[PDB]
Amino acid sequence: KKATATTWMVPTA
Amino acid sequence: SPPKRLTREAMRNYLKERGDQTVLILHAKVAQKSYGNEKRFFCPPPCVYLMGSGWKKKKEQMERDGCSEQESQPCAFIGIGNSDQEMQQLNLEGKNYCTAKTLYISDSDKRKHFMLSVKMFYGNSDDIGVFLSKRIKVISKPSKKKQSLKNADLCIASGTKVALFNRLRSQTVSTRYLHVEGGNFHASSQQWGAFYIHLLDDDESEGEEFTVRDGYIHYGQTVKLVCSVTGMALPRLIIRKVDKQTALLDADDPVSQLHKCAFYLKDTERMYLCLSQERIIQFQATPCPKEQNKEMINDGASWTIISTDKAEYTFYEGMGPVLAPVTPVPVVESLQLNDVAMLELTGQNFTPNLRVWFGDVEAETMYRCGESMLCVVPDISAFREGWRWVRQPVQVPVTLVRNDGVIYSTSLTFTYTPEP
DNA sequence: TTACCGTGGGAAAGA
DNA sequence: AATCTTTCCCACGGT
Repeated sequence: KKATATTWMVPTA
Repeated sequence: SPPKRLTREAMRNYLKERGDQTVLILHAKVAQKSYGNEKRFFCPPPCVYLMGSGWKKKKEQMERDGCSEQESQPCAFIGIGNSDQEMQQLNLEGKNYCTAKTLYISDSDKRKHFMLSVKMFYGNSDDIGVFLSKRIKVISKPSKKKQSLKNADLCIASGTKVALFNRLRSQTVSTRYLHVEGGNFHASSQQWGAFYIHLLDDDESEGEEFTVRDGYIHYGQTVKLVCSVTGMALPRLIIRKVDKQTALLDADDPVSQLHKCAFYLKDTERMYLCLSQERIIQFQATPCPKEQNKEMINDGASWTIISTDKAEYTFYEGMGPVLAPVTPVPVVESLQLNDVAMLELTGQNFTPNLRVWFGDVEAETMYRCGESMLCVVPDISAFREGWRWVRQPVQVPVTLVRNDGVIYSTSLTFTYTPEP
């Protein structure tokens, strides 16, 4: 039902 | 004379210091065939891993017995199984893994499915054996038509694993794979990540914890990509269908193997996941002239998606080195309880020379076929000397043992449950 | 520079 | 014949 994960920030151009 | 069988003392020693040797084969689930003399390489490249503390333990055992460093080095070759095509050497020096970058399957082969075959031995020529990948489906080339759910083979289920790669202007040297290293996403030329692709509900907010749904992935749905090794995730993405160099905003058919995909970063201004050489960034798309249902995207924003799989085999020389290869390695998928209490094992590569052990107790075992075995559950008194019935729960490991002492651990346990 | 090579779009052949 | 899959063809832009 539920998952967990550390979210990586996507840099911009 | 037959080799020595595993003693109870040697099983106790193994259970204390579990130095297992594991081989992992990671690979794609489909592959496009090559016609004539061309070579259309398997992408992502199949990758062999030597996992577990057992390799170092085995290396020290060999060198203690006189082997030089070079003679104790594992060697490996990989090829199409059951074919005339030649095997190719992997380079395992200094590393515990190697990729096979130039494999291909010729249309000389008429099979609809095949397996990769990994042959291994040590530098002193002592044989290890042959390990097989999971099944790989041959395609001639991807269809142009919307993918039907009647052909689950070519679809992608929520919660399974995919690889993603980008290629610039048809050039094999430009291939880069999404991959996580040192905490950051990047686009690797040599390694590739296997990412769970989780379907989220449309109203799921950005968060470290999220609710996943079941079903097949369709264009236009919201997904979470999670590295199966590191646990790192990207922000919520909308997977969109690519046509030439545009993303379709309104396509909603099922996502297909080897199709081109764009990942819109949810709740941004037309930002898409994009590589720039090795860097992973977001890059803004441009609205299409006179067409509101499509957006022009950067060369780096087009990703080919493909389902991946994993074969895994684990062994240990419980009575030391043996003449026979340790393969085919049995794999137990499930245990089922079912006169006297019997335990049914389901899996692959079972043989009549195997015995089930519960803890350090060898059980009477009945071989039925390569996928099914029956064994008699030992009385509880073999683990608790006073017990005439199960007073408290007692959990024991379940292990397969070959008649020459090779030990094949499972991840599975049996638990004696008290009578309610 | 030339010779050679995966790859993807497209033509042709097969069902 | 008409339409989708399989096989054959070939040039771009890489080494």
